[PDB]
Formats: sequence, C-alpha cells, structure tokens
Amino acid sequence: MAQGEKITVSNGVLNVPNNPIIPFIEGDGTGPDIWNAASKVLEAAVEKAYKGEKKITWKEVYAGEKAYNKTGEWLPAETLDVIREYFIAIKGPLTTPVGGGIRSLNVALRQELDLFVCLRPVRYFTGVPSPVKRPEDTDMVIFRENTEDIYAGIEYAKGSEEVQKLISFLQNELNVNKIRFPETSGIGIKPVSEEGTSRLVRAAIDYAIEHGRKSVTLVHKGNIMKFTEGAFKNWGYELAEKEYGDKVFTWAQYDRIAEEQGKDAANKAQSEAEAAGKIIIKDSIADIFLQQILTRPNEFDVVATMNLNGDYISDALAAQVGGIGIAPGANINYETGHAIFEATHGTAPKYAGLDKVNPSSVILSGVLLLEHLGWNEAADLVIKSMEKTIASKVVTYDFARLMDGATEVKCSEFGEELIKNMD
Amino acid sequence: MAQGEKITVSNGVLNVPNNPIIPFIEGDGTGPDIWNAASKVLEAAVEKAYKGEKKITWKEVYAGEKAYNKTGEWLPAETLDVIREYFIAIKGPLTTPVGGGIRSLNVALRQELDLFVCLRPVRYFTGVPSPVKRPEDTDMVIFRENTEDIYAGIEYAKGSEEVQKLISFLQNELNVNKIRFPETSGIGIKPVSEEGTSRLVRAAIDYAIEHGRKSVTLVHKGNIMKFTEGAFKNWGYELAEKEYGDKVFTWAQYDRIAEEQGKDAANKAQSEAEAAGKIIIKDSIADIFLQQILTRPNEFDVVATMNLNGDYISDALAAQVGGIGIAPGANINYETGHAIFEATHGTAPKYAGLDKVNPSSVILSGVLLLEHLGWNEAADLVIKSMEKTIASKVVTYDFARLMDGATEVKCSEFGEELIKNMD
Repeated sequence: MAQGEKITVSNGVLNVPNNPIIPFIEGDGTGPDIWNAASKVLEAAVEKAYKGEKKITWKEVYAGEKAYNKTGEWLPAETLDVIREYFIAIKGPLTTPVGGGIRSLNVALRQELDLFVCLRPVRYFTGVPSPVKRPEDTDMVIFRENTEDIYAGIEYAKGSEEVQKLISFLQNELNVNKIRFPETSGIGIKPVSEEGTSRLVRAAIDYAIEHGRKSVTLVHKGNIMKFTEGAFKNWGYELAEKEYGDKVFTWAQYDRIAEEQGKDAANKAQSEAEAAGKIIIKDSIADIFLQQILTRPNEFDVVATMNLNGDYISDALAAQVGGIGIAPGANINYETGHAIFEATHGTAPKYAGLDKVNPSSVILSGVLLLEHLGWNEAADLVIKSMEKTIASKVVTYDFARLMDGATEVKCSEFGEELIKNMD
Repeated sequence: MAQGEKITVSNGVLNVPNNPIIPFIEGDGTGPDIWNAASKVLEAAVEKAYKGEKKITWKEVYAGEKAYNKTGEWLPAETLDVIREYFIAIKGPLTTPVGGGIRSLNVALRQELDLFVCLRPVRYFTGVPSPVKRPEDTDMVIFRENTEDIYAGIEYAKGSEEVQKLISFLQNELNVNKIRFPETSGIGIKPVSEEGTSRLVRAAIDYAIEHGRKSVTLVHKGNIMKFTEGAFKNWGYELAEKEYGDKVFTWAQYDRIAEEQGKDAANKAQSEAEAAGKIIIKDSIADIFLQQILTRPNEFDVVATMNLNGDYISDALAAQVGGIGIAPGANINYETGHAIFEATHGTAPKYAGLDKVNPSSVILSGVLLLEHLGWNEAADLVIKSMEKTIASKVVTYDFARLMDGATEVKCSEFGEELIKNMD
C-alpha cells in the first residue's frame, strides 16, 4: 500500500524500517474482536517506546472463513505471496475440519512458507489461576519442528486403491508382516530427517546461547520409533557437538566418558562444564517428559522436539501455568527471515462479536513479533503492562470466573487497561 | 500335572483352579527388588482372603538381559509358549534401546499374544504427594489400543536400501510431494484399522456399562491424521451406535439432531439421555485432552484411544497421582482370556538391589491380576491395605521425601507394612 515501507532481509537478517508494513490475518470466530484490541495495544507500545519515531502500517490479507466468503478460496495464493514478500505477519485463529475436509490452513501456511520452527515460550504470570501447585517453576521455550513428521499429511484411507497399493508394496517388496489388520487399515507416513532436525536444533541452540539458557532437552520416543524419533535424538547430539563443541556439553559425550572412565568421572565432567557456563544438551523420552514437566519443571529450559510431540508438549505446558487462552506462538524460518506470529487457541465462535474474548494470546504473539523486529523496548512495555494488569485482576471473563474479587471487563476494555497501565 | 494347575478358558471366561500356576518375568533394574515384596503381599492377600483354600504357584520365565545371558535369545520361544499356555502372567520392566538395538520386548509380548487392550486405571490414593492442587478430581480408566499404530515397528532408516525403495514408491507411484527432505529422511508407517479400533472401543464401552461409568471419551488427533486417528474417532462412534444404540448417546448423534432439528432439539435429547442413564460417547482432540485432564479432569471417566496417544495420556495422568512408582497396567485380550500385568515404567536403576524402590506399581498390577482371576476379595484386601498404609505415611523414599512427617521405609519393609495392614 501507499503509506509504510517493506521490511527486507539480507542473509536471514531483517532490515526493518521505522514505518514497516505488517500483514495480518484477522482470524475466524473471535479473531476480529481480538484483533481490534491487540492491534491497538501493540500500536500504543510502539508510539510510547519510540516517541513517534516508529509506527506500524497494518495490511490485511485473508484466510479462513473471511477469505472463503470474500474470494471463494480458503487460502488465496495472494495471501501467501504477500507474506512471502513482506516477510513478517501476525494472525488470529483459523478453522480446521476433523476426519476430512481440506487440510489445516494453519499447517498449509507453515509448510508453504517453510516456517520450520514453531516457537512456544511458556512462563507463569503472577495472578493467573492454575491447576498446579507451583506454576512459577515453569519457564521453558519450546522449539517444535514445523515442516515434517506425521504432519506431512501423507496418508491413505481404508478401502482406497492407494492404501491397497501401499500395503501391497510393503508386503511384497519389503516383506512387512507387522500390519495387524491389513484389510481394514488406514495408513499414515511419518518422515523425520537429518536436514529437518539439524535446522531446528541449530535454532534451539542458537536461542539458548543468545538468551543465556542453561540447557536444551531433545524430546523423542526413540525406543519405539528408532529411525525417526531415535534418529532425531542422535542427529541433535551430533549437530550440537559438530557446530557448538566449544559452548556445549552433551549427554552423548557423558555416555562416552561414563563408558571409558566410569560415572563418577562423567558426573564430575558435567558439573565442571556447567560451572564453566557450557550449555547442557540432554534428552528425555516423550512419555516420561510429560510427567517431568509436572513434577520437575525446573530441570527444563529450552526444549527441542518434533512436530507431533511439540504440539502435545506445548499444550500440556500452557495448561500447567493456566495459560491455555493466552499462550503466544511464532512460526519462523530463521534462514529466510520469514515469520508468522499467531494466536495459539481456537476460534471460540460462541463469543464471536460479543467483545469478551481474551486477546492476550495475540497480544503476546505480538510481543514476539516486536522482539523479532528488534523493537525490544516496545516488547518490554507490553510484557510489563500484561504482568501488572493480570496481577490487578481487571481481566476478561475466562480469568475473572476463576479468580476471587476480579473485575471482569470486555476484550476492548482489557486492551484499554493494558494501554492505561503502560506507564 | 503336579501340585499347581493350569488356568483354562471356556469361550472367553477364565476357569481358575484354586492353586494356579502364574508365570512371571522378574525384569531389568529394580524389577527383582519389587518382585520380592510384591509377590509376598499378593500371597498374603490370597491367604488372608480365602483362609488357605487358595495358593498361587509362581513360575519364572525369562526375557530381556536375563534370557540373553542364559540362552543367547532376548525372548525365548519357551517364554511365549509358557505365557500362552498358562494364560496370565505378571512382569517387571524390560529395557528397550533407543535409536537401534532390539525392538521392544514389552511390545513384542503384546503383539505375539494379541493383548489388544492396555488397561490403565488412574485414581488418587489419599496421602500420595501430587504436583497439582486437586488430584482427587482424577478418576479415569484408560483403554489404550495395544496392537497397532506406530508401535507396529514398521520403519526404515536414512541411508537404507529399504527407505530408498519406499520413498521412491511414494514419490513415483503415489505422486507424493510432501516429504520435505527425501534425501535424509527415515520413514515410519502408521496403521490404524477398523478391526483394531472396534475391538478396543467395544471393550471400553463394555467396561463402562459393567462398572457404571458415565462416559467414554475417544481421544484422537484426527484434524491432522484424518485417515488413521480421524478414522479411529469415526469407527468408535459408529461401533457405539451400531452395537450399543439403546445404551448410549453419542456426540455424533447430538450433531445429527442439530443438523436435522436444531440446537434445542439436540440439547433436549442429550438431557433426556443423561436422565435415562445412557452412557455419553464423546471425543477430545489429543493436545486439548492433555490440557483438559489438568483443568477439568472430572469431565472424563473411561477413555478410549490409540497406542501412542494412550502411552502419552497415561503417563501425563499418572504424574497427577503418584507417577510410575504406583501406576499399574494390564495387557488383556478380552476375547481369549490371555493377559499380562505390569508396571508402566522401569528404572531408578541406580537403586537396583538396594531395596529402595516403590513396589506399589507391581502390587497394584497384581490387584488387576486378582480381579481378572475373579478373586475380588483378595484384590480388595490389597487395595484397602494400600490405602491404609499410604495414609499412615509409612512409605518408600519416592513418596517419603515429598511428604511431611512420613516414615521412610525400605521396599521390603513397605511390603511387610501392607501385609500388616491387611484387614
């Protein structure tokens, strides 16, 4: 559009103008309500932090219900082209049909734009009602591989000629005898690669280094899925040692020391590496990890895992700190500079247009957007206000009905309270 | 045919002699310590319950490291044969290597003996230390499909001739273009069938009816894996309505009424079904389920899910109520009568031989075994004593170091306290 200038990228590094054009997708259901509040909170933070020197120019693009109704398409090619060209976008909730229909629009965006990292930071905000005793012990950053795994969408339906072809090939060419009920089976394909794992783990480690995080935990179900999830664990340790040998201490290295010199030697080497500021690269079996995030959350910092595990872990963590409707998220390609910041919750249609939805998820994803732009002073203004506002108990219905003595406010009003509290 | 006798089955119902021979696998790590205490507690309950009329004759079989040391085989045919002939067995943990090595022996047993249901009861014992505020709200029974899904063990590693053939087939013959990095991918195959789903769901519903549970929740990630997990959801709803029409009210039914007669007609029908004592068949997307078991666990009773989801869900729930040191499990083929009882997880291998670990998981698995035999009085004696013992705060270290004023005891001594507490 006329007003504003395009962000550009040189070698994955963003060239951000003072007046960047930022595309946005409103989202379906409660999306429009959240967007009205979130956009204004973010704008306020930018003007207050930079005294008018900077300003965002929003540019609407369509996806989901709004796009179907307006263009007859759920994800216009135009939307993808605009995101590819302007690099950084923010989006509200989109709808996905179960058991059938078109494949997830959210996943289409991730795959088509190759936004390989799903970044999910999870922390506790004082005042938020939580189902666990010590939610404050949770402070992690999840790096979820976002382009492969079972999300590839490679599957064939029971009764289709394609599943029959696939089963015949597996049985006759690969002598597979482990399919329990081959006549009534639907089949899914799960790809996990060295290339996909490497770029994801690299981003996880880079983040741990830059933010002074103490460890990166590789999460996998490698005992059962040896050549995909088990391979992920090995590829991750290998990358860590090959590219960050001087800054990290891995458990694979711990394994070798233990075998060659004993465990006393290994425990001693790990302790010295920590004292020396080395980042510990460790791993946790997925099912066990789901237990330990509840019982020993303080043992985890940065977490690197696959698409499916990441989806489950992120949600389990968000519920733990009582942040189910306020968790921020970012889909980022760290090599090309592209990123889509988004609402991590559903469209919650029941309240569409009622102005009562909690806009915090989009607001916090906007905080990630601001940090990605390098506008940290603005980002910090939003975080601090969010902290104070939630602690004051002037919150939307979802929090209010769980707290005692809360002042339930509308979505727009909550947005206003955040701005009010920015100083 | 000496002193102890073999259990036999009649059209699916167990004919249990009063002096049954029950095979057992000691297991790796702390398996031997647990088995020494567990066996005596179970024997004590049998003796105290039936005044000497009954006696269990344990028969050791080998699997894992112990079997390899003795025979050069990880799972001797004889072990399978003895378990198959004697019908019911109890086992300690068996270690599965990550990323290579042998395929899970725990899974091999389940497959070989077609033990299609992994039954995981989850309830809170007063006094047990928990990370959540209200562990008392959690009372569920997980029915995990135990013979298919990604656990089939169908996968090929990067660089293998097999993965090359598979990838080429998918790309050239099925026109797959969604494998992000075909040159460095390992590939896993995920089968989910109508036959497998049906027998699992049938067992879950039968259990709900039999035990007066109010609902059966189908857990799946069908919005992403449409033809496997989405198909499981549909097949589960279909079976419910086709075979248990008069006894249930499903959400699928709810939606059809809405489509046809509106939301009010559908709301009226559900209430009338509640009133009439009909079991509610509903569903939850797996990632959201992981949040809901923390925020509103009282909304779930019986849960029916696939192999992988069942693994994750069971562990996440167990962490709310004591964890691995107390979580029991049962692998059961409801049609043939065969069953293997076991704890969900292994280790604290650094405690192997130190008489420290909690033997409760295997003891509670023994309670499921007693119930499976139809020896409910013996089973109830164990439950009552476990409730009495834990509440008295005379527990092992895993619990002791989390309570205040607990009397920490050895593994063997915890067993003696339980026998002591048998009323």
